[PDB]
Amino acid sequence: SEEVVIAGMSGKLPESENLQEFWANLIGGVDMVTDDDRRWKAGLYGLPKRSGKLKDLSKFDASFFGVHPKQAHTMDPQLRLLLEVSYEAIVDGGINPASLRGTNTGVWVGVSGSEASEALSRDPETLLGYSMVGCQRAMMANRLSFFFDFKGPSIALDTACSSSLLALQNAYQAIRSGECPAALVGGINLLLKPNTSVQFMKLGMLSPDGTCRSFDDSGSGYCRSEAVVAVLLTKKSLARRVYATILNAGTNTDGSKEQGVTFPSGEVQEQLICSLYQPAGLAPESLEYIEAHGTGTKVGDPQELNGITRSLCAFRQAPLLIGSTKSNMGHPEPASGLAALTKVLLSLEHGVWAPNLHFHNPNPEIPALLDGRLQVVDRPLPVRGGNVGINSFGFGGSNVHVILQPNTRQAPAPTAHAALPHLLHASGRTLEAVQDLLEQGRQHSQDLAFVSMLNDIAATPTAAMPFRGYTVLGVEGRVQEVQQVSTNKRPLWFICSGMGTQWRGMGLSLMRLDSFRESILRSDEAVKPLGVKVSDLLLSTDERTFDDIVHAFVSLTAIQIALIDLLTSVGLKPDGIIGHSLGEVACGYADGCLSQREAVLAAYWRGQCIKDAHLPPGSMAAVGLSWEECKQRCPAGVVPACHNSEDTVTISGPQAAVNEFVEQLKQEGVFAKEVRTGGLAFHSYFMEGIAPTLLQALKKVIREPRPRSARWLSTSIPEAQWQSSLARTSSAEYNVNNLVSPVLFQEALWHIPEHAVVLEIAPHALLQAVLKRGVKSSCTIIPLMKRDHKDNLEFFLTNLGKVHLTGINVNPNALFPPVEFPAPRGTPLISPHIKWDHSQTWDVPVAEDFPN
Amino acid sequence: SEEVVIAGMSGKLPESENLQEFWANLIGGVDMVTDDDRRWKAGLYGLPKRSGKLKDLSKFDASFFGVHPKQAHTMDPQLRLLLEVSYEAIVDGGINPASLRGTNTGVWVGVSGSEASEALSRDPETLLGYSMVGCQRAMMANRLSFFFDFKGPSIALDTACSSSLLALQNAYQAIRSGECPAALVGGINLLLKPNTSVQFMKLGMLSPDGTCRSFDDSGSGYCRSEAVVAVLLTKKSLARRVYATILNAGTNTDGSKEQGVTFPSGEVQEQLICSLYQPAGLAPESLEYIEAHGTGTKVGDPQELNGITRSLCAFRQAPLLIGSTKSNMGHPEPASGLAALTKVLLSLEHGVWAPNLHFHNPNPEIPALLDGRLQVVDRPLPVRGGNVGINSFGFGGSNVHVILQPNTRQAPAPTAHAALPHLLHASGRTLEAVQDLLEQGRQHSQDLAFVSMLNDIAATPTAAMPFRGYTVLGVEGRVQEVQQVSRPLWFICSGMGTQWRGMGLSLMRLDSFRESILRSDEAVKPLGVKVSDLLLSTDERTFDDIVHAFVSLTAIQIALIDLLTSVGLKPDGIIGHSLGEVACGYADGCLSQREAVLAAYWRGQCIKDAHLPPGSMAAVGLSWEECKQRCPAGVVPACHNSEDTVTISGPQAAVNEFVEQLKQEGVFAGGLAFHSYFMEGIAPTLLQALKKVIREPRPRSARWLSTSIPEAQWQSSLARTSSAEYNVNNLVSPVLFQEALWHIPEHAVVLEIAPHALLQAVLKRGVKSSCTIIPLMKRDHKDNLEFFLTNLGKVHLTGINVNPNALFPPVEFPAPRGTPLISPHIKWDHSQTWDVPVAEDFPN
Repeated sequence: SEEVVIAGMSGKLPESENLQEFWANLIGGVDMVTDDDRRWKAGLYGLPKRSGKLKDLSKFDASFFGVHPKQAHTMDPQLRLLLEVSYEAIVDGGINPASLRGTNTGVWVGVSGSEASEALSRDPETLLGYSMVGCQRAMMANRLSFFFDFKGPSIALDTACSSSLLALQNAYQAIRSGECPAALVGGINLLLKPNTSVQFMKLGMLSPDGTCRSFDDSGSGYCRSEAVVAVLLTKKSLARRVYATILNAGTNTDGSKEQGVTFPSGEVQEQLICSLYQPAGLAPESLEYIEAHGTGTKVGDPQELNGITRSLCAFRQAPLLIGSTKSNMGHPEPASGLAALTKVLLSLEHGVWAPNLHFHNPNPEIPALLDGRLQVVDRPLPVRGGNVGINSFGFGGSNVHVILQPNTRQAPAPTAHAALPHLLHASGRTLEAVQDLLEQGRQHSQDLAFVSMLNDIAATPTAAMPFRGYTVLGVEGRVQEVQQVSTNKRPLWFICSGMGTQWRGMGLSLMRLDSFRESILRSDEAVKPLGVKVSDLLLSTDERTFDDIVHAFVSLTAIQIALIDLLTSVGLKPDGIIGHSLGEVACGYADGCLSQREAVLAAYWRGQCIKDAHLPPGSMAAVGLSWEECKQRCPAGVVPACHNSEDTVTISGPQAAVNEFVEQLKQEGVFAKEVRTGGLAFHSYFMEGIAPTLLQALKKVIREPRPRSARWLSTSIPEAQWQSSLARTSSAEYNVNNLVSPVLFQEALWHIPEHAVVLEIAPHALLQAVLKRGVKSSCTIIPLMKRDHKDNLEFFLTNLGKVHLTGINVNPNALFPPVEFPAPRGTPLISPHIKWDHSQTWDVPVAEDFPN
Repeated sequence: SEEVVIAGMSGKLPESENLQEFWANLIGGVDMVTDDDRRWKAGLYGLPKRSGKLKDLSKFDASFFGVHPKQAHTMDPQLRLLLEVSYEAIVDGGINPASLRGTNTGVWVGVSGSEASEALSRDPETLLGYSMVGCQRAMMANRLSFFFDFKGPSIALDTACSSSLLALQNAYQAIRSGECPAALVGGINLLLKPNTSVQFMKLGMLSPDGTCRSFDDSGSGYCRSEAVVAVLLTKKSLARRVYATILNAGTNTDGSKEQGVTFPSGEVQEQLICSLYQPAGLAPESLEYIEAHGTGTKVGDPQELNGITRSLCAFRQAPLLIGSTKSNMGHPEPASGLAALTKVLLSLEHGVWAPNLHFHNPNPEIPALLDGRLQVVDRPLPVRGGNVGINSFGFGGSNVHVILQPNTRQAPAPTAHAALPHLLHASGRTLEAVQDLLEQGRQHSQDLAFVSMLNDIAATPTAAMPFRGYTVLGVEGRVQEVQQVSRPLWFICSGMGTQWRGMGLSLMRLDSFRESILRSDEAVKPLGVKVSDLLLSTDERTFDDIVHAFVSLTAIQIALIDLLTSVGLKPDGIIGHSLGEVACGYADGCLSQREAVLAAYWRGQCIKDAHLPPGSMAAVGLSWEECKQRCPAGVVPACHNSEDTVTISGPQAAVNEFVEQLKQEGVFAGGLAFHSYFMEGIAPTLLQALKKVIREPRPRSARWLSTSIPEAQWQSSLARTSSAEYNVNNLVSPVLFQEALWHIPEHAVVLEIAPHALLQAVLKRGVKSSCTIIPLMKRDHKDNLEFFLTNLGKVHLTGINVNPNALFPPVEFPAPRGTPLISPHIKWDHSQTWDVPVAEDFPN
């Protein structure tokens, strides 16, 4: 008792480079069996000219999989292709492979041949030991387990034609029982060695026409085909996409039979099917369609379909639809079951059954074809609803049957939170890969499940996926950016900005996000008793509301908090924090020293204690000279107040010297403008008359001071006394000290390391210009809001995408209400849009590499 | 929740044609790795000269397995050997494979190579399609499922070196969960293609010295070896033998590793082990011994043993014994786990751990070897008791661990009545096969569990096993007979003249016989007599009384029929001589035991009450026809025994004097004259008593041929049932015996059911020479239990199955530990010689 779902799929089939191409051929009625000379001179040794073949075996993004070129040239192309296809299958489910690393996830691979092994070991003189590691059959599973870090069972298995569906069944049992949370299941077959086809020809199993005429009177054997298919199974609770739910599955074996080991026993096949329906409480009446093995042999077709008649049709009012993918693409031997499973799920996802080919006259030995109890799908029929069965029977008697319940979940009805703009990330091996995924997102921008899944798979280690991109969906522009990434560790720095960042109706754009709004309404609970509401202050576009120092300090800090809350919701944890002036309050919230209440109220009283105080009329001007040069050329009573950069220093004093010894600068052509402080001289001795009343209110607010982490660098206290006990905590004392001490900003920026990402946390990104000058060129400086930007939600999103571009992972899904998985039916496939770096070309065995 | 046991095993190992030879080499410290040119010129391509190799690959009893010679020459020798070894493994468990036919028994085979496939498909012109059916890897399992008719899962699997122990673990899970009642589990590896060794050499996995120096500082890689091993798993309730109980088992995979895919992760191996002990309520303290993978590589040995140290030694007071079969015989790759499992179970069964070879200086990177937390078994150590662990780790990271609880029934399995002599059957492909099994029985004659198991496996269809044999155990003789077989079964119930003093006192030792006699007592206790008292009495005239004789003969004839039935013998034809026709009715299903015993009573009591004149009978040597003429008056032909022998009946007033007019011319020759006129005065009073006894007459089957009623009136309504009327008619009518024997077909087996086999001489003359006539008791034979047994063996010799185990109290399985192995004594017809791929069949 644990629910098992088919979550993701991918594959390569005859004439079909991915499952989109496979579908196109299926529903299009294209015969994928061909007669060219791809593997060997068609007709050689009197073999059928027709076989189902893959378009290509020579491509493999070796460096992504950690495989050096010498090892790649000696890998079974089965395995090279299965690595890609496996990755494609996992992400198709909307699951980041990283989230399964180290889990007890299993791998089962159905595989019957190792022809590359034979070829690559033919010459003792020149063969490589690596050939074993890349060709021994166990490695078809073990190398997958090695790459993905799956620590559950890792098993290669052969039951001939039933191998891959057996593999599925084994995986299903492992998940059901609780052994495994998930399973990668594979099926592979290649036609490299002609001698192999000769063996089957001499047994009389191959049709001369190279065609599986499933169910037709003129069936005379099967068509050999290739396939590489992979499917991700998970338990229901882990799944995002859900193609179908596995209701039951089992295997039996024909046993002893008078007629020989390769004569299939319809009677035992019947026993298997019977044992999985009524005994498990599942009615044959619930089936809509059964995918038969259907190899088109004189003997097997009647054994199978008659067994189906006795086990299923006999317990039914309605005709049972029946098909076989082998009619479309031939028989890929152990991969038959997964190949067929692919057709079934593709059919279900598009709402229409892909038809059989080659069905002209029913086999007269099969009563149910003649009386309509079985109805062959020879035209595209719509999917009316119901369960689906699948048979795979190996030529040594090993039988498998699985029962699927299709996922029929419909999409939600759209709501107001769906209409907001959304952010979409991608990563990739090539810029094409990223563009292709972003394009696919633009096109299905309203499918919210699809966008969630694509964001989840975008958070990938940067050495693996060196191109990244983002797009903002649901906005007038075409907002998109894509670039190559530095393999560097990129550390994350929060910068909380000070005064001068206020504006009319700031953050009203971001109240559409629930996490932002809830942070503002929580900031309201702190300052309601004191007669003010931050939401009312934001809403008010009375244009002088933020001239009041209390209105500004409280609103800036409450927003800085809401942004921090967003950044956190999205998974951004800072490596360093730095505050400028009033920013040191928000910094405390970011660091874990201050609760939201403590920070908002520290902002209130910091402003209210200035409002109530008689300080002498003072003013500040930024001036164009160094910190050191400001010591000398200042008069008395004017002091260096903010060390912004080595060019820009704010000074503070009374007008009694500030205006007149600003002109002794600006007559010598030096930069210098007054700043709108609301009439005060901050970060100077002049504020020291606030200390007693502020220190009292803040001791009633910051109950028990908590330590400041190493991550938080003070700008109030110079580096030499970071060890001091004033510095140790964010106390009432630290805060008061900030307000009277200078702002030692460039001093903290000297400590930001190479290749860092720096986020300016503030309702307008005032300090961008300073940060660029003040921190290393190798760093990337990112704003988060602009003043009077038409849409700040868009601006925030675009910049949050810019963080994804650096290499740092970001989950924008958390900004919006959670999507209810399982995803609805018909959510677009992801596997076909996964693009690899296929610039290299690897060796492939040829017919001449085998004996003759 | 379902208990899983290892029930049976067999195999072929380097230098070891069966597990007896393997054990001999193990405990004897023989290095089974060799350097001859068996597979390829030793040294070729710079390969090690040493590899572990099987003695032979060319033998396969093809016709037993239904394989035509063209298919056999193109079978992977892996599969040919695994078919034999699998059969050997199933019967080693004391299980007749027939009893698993049609069950949902599973097959899992660990296998990594199909070098025969490459060889046999090298030439398109001349290759056979059969090569696929005999070499594709799925067939290593599917052909087993096909031969044994196992309808559970049939899976061939590859995880490289861990494949066979993985296979065991998969089978274990299937039985545990209820999917399968039993599982055949296999492991196979051959060294046919040199190129394969070259690949391993270039990876740096093979030691140049061709030696697995498990745990030793001088380890430099592994020795490639061959093996073909098979083990039968069952749920506890099906098992006869129980080597061990699987307490837990699991697999994990190393996953990602900086050092590469073939660097083993001790840390992940440790995680596997940890997950199977404390979490399942099993203490590392309970382990006695751990069978390490132990391939003797610079890297792997420390990873493994250190992982063992952290997961197990750390939770222990005592040192943990450790070994590796690879030191003894090299590394047989996917078959490593089952090969090692074999050593462990053999050690447990002989009470001593086979030591490692090649262990001289501990690897210094393995702290626990230096501080004694791990103790390598480098000398034979006694088995002190405790659980056993087994590691098998494949070179691609796939790890398996199993925990075993050895069977601790040391004492024999409880039963009644062990001191009695016992009967042992065997069947075989050759006379050697039969002799070998019988010899093994003589030698362990007191091991009752062993004898039960060997009898169970002896019931095999005669076309499959054309030689048969038996031996009687626990008797002064050397009673043993063996022959080839090409047969319908006839019961003959005999009449009067078979009585004797203390008859059937020998057979009262058998519970089924005694219970039949005590049930015959319940019928005639109300009438004042006890059959058991009459038998016990060796007052030597007790059976002169007609009631005492009739009741005792018939009660015994019934007890014998009961024995024959308990043993599985159902008759194809039945024939009675005179009073025998009562017993015949019981055998046919017409008469209950009560009805038959009481019909015997009143038949005798009604004659006793009529008080008749002295009459007598003599068998004479002249035909039925000749008896009409040369008889006087008052003497008549009474019993047509053969065309030479006819019994006559009359008064002595002519019988003695007109017997001498014969026996002066050299002619062959309870006081009454039966089957004549003299008895016709009993008809009314007997017919009345028998109508009170046979309530509702039941029909006589076609199988029962009348001797009272001639063939022309078998259709009659007197003949239709065993009525009061049929019985009375028998007593007055002649006995048309030769007339019924004419109907016994060619090649029939004929059992004379009677307390003395009086009619043997007649039956030989009277039925075809092609038939086999068997007695069951003799008069005053020293031991009739012995005599019965010997003759019951003679029936097994004919081709007809017989389960003598039912004659004795049931053996309580599981069998005790140390019950001898059966697998090594199964011998095949290896007169043929099949092709084997050679080095020259592969590219160079």
